[PDB]
Amino acid sequence: RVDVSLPGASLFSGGLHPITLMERELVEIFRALGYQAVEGPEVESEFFNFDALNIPEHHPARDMWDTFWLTGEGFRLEGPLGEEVEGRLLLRTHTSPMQVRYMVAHTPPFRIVVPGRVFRFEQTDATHEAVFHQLEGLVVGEGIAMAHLKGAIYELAQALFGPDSKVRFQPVYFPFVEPGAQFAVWWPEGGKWLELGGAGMVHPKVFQAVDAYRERLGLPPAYRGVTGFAFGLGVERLAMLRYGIPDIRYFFGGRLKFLEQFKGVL
Amino acid sequence: RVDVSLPGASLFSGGLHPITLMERELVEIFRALGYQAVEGPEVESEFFNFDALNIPEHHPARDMWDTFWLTGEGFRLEGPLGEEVEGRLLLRTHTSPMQVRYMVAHTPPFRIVVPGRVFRFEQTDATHEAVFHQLEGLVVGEGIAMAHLKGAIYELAQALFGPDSKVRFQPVYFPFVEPGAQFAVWWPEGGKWLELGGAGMVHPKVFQAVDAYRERLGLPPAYRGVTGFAFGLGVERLAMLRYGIPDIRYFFGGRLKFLEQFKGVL
Amino acid sequence: RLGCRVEGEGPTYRVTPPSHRLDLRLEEDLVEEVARIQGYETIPLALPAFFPAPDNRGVEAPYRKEQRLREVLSGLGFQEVYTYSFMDPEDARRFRLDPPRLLLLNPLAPEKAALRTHLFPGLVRVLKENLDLDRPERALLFEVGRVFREREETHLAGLLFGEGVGLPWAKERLSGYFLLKGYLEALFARLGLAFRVEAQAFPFLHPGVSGRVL
Amino acid sequence: RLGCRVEGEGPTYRVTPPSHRLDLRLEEDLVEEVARIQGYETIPLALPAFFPAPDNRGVEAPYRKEQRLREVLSGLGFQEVYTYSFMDPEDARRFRLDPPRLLLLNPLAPEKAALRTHLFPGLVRVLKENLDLDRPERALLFEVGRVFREREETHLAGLLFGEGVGLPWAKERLSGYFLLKGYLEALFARLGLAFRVEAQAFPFLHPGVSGRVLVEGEEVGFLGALHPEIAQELELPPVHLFELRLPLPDKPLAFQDPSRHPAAFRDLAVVVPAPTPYGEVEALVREAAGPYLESLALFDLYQGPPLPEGHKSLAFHLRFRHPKRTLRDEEVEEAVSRVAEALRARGFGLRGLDTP
Ligand SMILES: [Mg+2]
Ligand SMILES: [Mg+2]
Repeated sequence: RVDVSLPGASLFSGGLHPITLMERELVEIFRALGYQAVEGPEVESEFFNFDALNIPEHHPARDMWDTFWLTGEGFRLEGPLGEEVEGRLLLRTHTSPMQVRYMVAHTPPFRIVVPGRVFRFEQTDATHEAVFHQLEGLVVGEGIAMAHLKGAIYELAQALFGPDSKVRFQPVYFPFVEPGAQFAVWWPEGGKWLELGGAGMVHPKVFQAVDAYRERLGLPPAYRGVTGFAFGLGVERLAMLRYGIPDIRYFFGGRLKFLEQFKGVL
Repeated sequence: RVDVSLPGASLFSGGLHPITLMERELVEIFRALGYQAVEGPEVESEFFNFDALNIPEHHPARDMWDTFWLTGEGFRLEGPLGEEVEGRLLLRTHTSPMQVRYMVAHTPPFRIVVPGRVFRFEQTDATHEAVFHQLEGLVVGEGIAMAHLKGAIYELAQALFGPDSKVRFQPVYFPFVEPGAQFAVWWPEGGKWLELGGAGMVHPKVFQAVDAYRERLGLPPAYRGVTGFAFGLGVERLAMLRYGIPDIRYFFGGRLKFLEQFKGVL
Repeated sequence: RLGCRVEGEGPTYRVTPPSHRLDLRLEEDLVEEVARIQGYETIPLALPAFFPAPDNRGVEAPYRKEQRLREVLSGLGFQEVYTYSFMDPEDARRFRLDPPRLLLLNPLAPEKAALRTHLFPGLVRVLKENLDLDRPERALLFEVGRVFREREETHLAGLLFGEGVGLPWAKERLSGYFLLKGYLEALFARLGLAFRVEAQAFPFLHPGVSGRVL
Repeated sequence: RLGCRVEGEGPTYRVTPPSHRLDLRLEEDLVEEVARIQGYETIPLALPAFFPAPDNRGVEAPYRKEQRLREVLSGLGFQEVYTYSFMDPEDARRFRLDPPRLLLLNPLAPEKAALRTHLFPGLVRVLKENLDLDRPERALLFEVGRVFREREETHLAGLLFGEGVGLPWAKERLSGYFLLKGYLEALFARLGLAFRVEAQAFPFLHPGVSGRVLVEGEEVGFLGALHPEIAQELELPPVHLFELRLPLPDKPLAFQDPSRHPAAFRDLAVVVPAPTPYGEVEALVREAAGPYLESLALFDLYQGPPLPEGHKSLAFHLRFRHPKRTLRDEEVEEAVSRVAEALRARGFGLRGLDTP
């Protein structure tokens, strides 16, 4: 007789990292709102990471980001249009630079979301990492207003936490947006406001940088009569409170006993 | 010595049916435009398939669809709200009935796309099948106008065939829309206009049917001051001209030598 | 110009259609007239923007769930198959199943005179059809589709046949029941569910290798 | 109220800020003032509607392509791993790789003083770390990530280790090199690409189990067993792994209407000197079999008596099929002769041919 309850041949079964699951969940949410996902380089130049985004040398703002500087000969960093871009190299402290790289190479209107790994020089603890992930969006076009920004984040809240979810915006400062704001979502099941990220209307000086640089490369300017908004958020923060991960250090810890738990999550 | 070029263990590798690939390709296109995919039953009642959609008994229009009628005792067909729906049973001749089922159970505004298998009594040849698939959409809300319909199909053309693609609309008749139209896409690489499907503005009588039936079930009416548009298209037609399949009879032919060719298509 | 008699000064006119236009009864009918004479080409392009009414949120979870299932299946190694909804009534006999609940009054043919109660019979037939046309040494198929009996319901079914998995240039192979049960346990860990097989008899199954999935 | 002096009657005013508001320089600065005093709560909700400018169309194909790759991988059975971008410079030594091109001026620690040139070293470490904490009987991992050397580029790498696949309550198992090569051939058929492994040495790989991966005719990376010495130094059991450079070639669909006419079968064995690579023989039989060859498969690998020593035999199941019509025996025969001919012209013998 054949025992049907006997274990069958042991083929392997895979799984995806908590962060990939979460990242995927956020990209599809925005895809439904017409946003396309584009990625950028991890090793950036100070120009795209700081200068173009209105964050200059010896300025209080520069203190908000703890940069890892890089040294290395014979490394080719190439700009938006495949040109050799010259600057002091660094590991990106945010995904924002990619938004300048996109604008110089494309013409408005458009809506983009750029997920990515970012680095900050910090002491890694249960809620702090030096290597983590962010997701930033950018919508540029004639007539884009703050109302449209509040609308997008509203749709984000509704999608992550339900119809009974509500967003809240308050003023905050960022060198690359004005007005600027921080947004929080009412997580109804947790009965508390969660601070998710920042956002604001692209700063006049960011568009000038884009065009000025476009002109340098021979491209006609495209950001003269447009407005636009941008927001950015941390992925780990969501991933933790959504999957219930207590220690941010698990993400890069590579323990199979941790990762395997997320096999069932699609 | 170990011969690295020797074939390794022969694990199986799957693949998806041409139609699933194509269907998936069309649903993601509309998801980017904010449309949600919902499916409906294959076995329908004459009410939802014909009567509610303004296609009555002994009427020229009824001749456009070659219905397969069904007989069978002890089969429970349940309506939108799980109620026992009474009518003469049939295999759906189009996905449109699902659009009435959706409207009675949900309130506007919304945008939906319903992919599905449909049946027609016909003699199966190299370009004719009795069993095939359609995909229909429906957008309902305050202020939805034909311009918005032309815009959607425009976005469909751009996504399937490129920026150099253009759509064309002409008048045609459908009992459930007024204005009504047929649309064709300029397929630039094929250098010819392709007739893709039909569309129009939902007919006044379709909304009356929806509300009247809602009232019957105790729901308040919701389609009094709204407008809406709908379109519907054949999947096989696309799938064939996009993957280069010469005979529509291959789709349900189940030949592994045919299906395996589509392993690489995502 | 079309022959209608327009009365009133506006904004709402009383337009009475000619007796030969049986199609002109509602206001919409009249708006289509303005459109076809002006030309559909004159209607501009545009995109709508709105927040969907609350009950439409999350409405696609189901469709999405089933579509991932198919993807996980093809990932593991199963090859998708599409099969007609129709069934030969005689098959209910050949395979030992209860008879069909829905039959057609106008079938394309006698062998297509009923609506399938199970999925497997069809897979099994396409299997034979393949063997005759080409002689596959093996196959691992799967199909998701509607099945009709008492209620219309969606089913998932698969079938393994042939030599199996192993080194091509060797004879030792993994195959049959415990191989299929393997692909299934593998499948279930990915979906993150508890899977178990208890033995039980089924008319169509083989007494010695027959069990129920839990 | 904020202290600004407003001049003009409108529509465009001349507003001069107080001396203590160093932040008020542009018009936008002033619009934020109206907003924060009125309250951000007063800004209404809304959604934009527009047709994107042409060059933004299709802009996500890449992201989408890589995301399906990960999905196909987890589908097959690989478990995803995330690993830091940082590398211990000393590792470039332990694993026998060229030194790092980008180093940090302000590293979190010495062992994190460089940017990784390869992906595998890290996977290998998390493997050890796992074995020490929990004692897995096996693992099949994979990682997609940035790698830095001359240019920043994306890589794909995986590793198989442990007992393998088979019946739990039995000892006969599928494992090691040919099992990993299996998951890879499987992976490649799903992506619909041509995959091939030619033997070649790599400092970090094991000489006897080391080869280069050829996707669609081009070298994209390697596959092999970890070099035993590196294994020994790190106290690890044997491990098999591979590393490739993404994005893989893209091959479009060329539908080939299958023949409705019966195939013709034929079996044949080739006697080949032991060192001759199976791949070279396969290519030969194939190139010679003609335009009517449909399938070619190896079913037996034998070497011993009475085969002329220092030789092996490769059994092949062949299948010939003519598209428009059935093949005449003389066509198959004559065709299997072109194989037999060139087979011997390369110096190979025919242990068997024309077997039904
Ligand atoms: Mg009309
Ligand atoms: Mg300010």
